[PDB]
Amino acid sequence: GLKVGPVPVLVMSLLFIASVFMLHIWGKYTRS
Amino acid sequence: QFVEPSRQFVKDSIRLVKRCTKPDRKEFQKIAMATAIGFAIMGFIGFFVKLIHIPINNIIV
Amino acid sequence: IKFLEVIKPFCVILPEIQKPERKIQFKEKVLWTAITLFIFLVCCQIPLFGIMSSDSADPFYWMRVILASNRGTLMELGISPIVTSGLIMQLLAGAKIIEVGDTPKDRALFNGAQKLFGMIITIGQSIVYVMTGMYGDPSEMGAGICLLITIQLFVAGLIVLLLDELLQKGYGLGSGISLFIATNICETIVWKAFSPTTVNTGRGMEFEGAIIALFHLLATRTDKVRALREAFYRQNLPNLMNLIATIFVFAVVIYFQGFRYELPIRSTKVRGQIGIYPIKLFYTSNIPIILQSALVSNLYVISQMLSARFSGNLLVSLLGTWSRAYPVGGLCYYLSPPESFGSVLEDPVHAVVYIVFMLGSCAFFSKTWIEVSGSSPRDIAKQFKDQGMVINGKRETSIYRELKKIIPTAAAFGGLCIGALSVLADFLGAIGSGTGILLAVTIIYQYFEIFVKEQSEV
Ligand SMILES: C/C=C(\C)C(=O)O[C@@H]1[C@@H](O)[C@@H]2O[C@H]3[C@H](O[C@@H](CCCCC)CCCCCCC(=O)CCC(=O)OC[C@@H](O2)[C@H]1OC(=O)/C=C/c1ccccc1)O[C@H](C)[C@H](OC(C)=O)[C@@H]3O
Repeated sequence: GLKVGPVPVLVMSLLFIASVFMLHIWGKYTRS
Repeated sequence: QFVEPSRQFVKDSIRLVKRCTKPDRKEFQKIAMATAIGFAIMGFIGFFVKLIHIPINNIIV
Repeated sequence: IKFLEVIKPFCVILPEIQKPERKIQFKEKVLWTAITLFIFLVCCQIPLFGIMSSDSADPFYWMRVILASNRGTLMELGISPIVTSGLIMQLLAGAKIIEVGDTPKDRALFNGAQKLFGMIITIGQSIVYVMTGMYGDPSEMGAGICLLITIQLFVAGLIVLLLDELLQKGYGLGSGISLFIATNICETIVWKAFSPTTVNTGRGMEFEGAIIALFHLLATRTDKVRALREAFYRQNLPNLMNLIATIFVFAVVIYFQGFRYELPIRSTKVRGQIGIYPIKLFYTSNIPIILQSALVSNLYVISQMLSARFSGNLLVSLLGTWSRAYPVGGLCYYLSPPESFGSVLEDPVHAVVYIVFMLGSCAFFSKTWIEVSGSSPRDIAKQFKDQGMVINGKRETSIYRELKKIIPTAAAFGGLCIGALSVLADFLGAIGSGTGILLAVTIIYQYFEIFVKEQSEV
């Protein structure tokens, strides 16, 4: 289907890692 | 009467092993060194990744 | 092909990797493999967000090391959905339910159905993990938190699928699944040897990494023989005799990995291409071990869940009784390695039954996978006829007989050998376990074969 390349996979993997990291940091901020 | 099939399978096993090509000392050394290099690379890369990520895991959680 | 056609509209919704147009240079392949490995290793340490409590008992601990899994992280499902989808697709193809096809359209449909099934298994396993008591009580966490965790696992599984496909399509050296399994096993072995984590139970600070513990004990007690024997014979923490047994098991499986039957084959169509066809003793490389480990782990999990939900029933007691929970009686007890040599002496029947089960299951899985995976003597003879290859000494008509006299025996004895290696590693207490060490060494051998193929071609 969505025939994509390797860089659009590496970038999305790093984006997901950054997204979960930002989720954890935002949770830390909102807990206090 | 399952003794006969088992004996036949065992005889085939030793026959095949007799005509199998066992690794030589040079071949065994080459494979062992390659496996050691691969194990070192992957295991130590993962070990350092885990060691780096322990403090961040402590910080975020 | 009807089953693939009806699911094609659903199979044309998931992305796929671009096929490389120039052949990828070995250095670029190594770079891509390293990038994917780093991505996976970073993902397997990042915890999930919606986890409320990771204090409950874990029911899938058994084969976590070989599933490339890590509880509470993004890579908690690991390789389970991809391997399950591959297994079911191979079963469908071999048992003649679908057709893989020699057409790129048929290949595209096959590889789309495989990934669709993998994603469905990802969703199902994420739901199971959420709803079987992990992360805390799902009712306490809430539907929103459960959905968020499921989405995180869904995206992680999608990422694993994309990296595995990237490595398969030609950007990487080999396969993503094998690389992840071997990397996790090697990481576990290295961690149980060189870790800096310190645990104190009254005696004092003591690193749980075996070699670091040896060095620390030598420094603390000034080369004392008591310190040496504590470093080698440490029951409560990883010790050095476990490392020695691990190295011995690596050496023995390396020696048995090079066992192979060299068939002298001559080509009759393109005359002059004399070559050799190798029939490895480990015919099915590690499929019997993977199948047996998956079956045993599924049986353990089913037994635990049945003893939890249906406590008091006689049937669940016969299927296995528990007391990390370990089996004490029932069917699951006989499928578990004996705790120690004293356990073997106390119940020799249990040890004999365990060894017999391991060897028989491995042999049966091997001799069944040679028929389901298209590596049976008839299939090998068929490809010999298709490619014109003939054995030198024997006639062209006597090609199937020679393969029938070797391949079934090779597969069965490879099953016995690869089950005996696992049993020996378990008995010797080797870091990584029989399954882990065997998988790691076989995958490293595959990567070494890739190296010696591509470097020789270059
Ligand atoms: C090195 C990787 C391993 C060893 C591995 O990949 O092992 C998973 C195993 O991981 C998975 O069991 C899951 C299980 O999956 C279920 C699928 C549906 C998911 C929930 C709706 C299995 C249900 C059928 C089992 C009956 C048949 C049985 O016992 C027999 C075993 C079986 O054929 O099983 C399949 C998978 O079964 C199993 O792959 C394989 O052996 C594939 C082997 C193969 C061989 C040749 C070619 C290609 C592939 O779900 C649990 C939540 C949990 O998952 C986790 C830990 O997250 C279980 O651990």
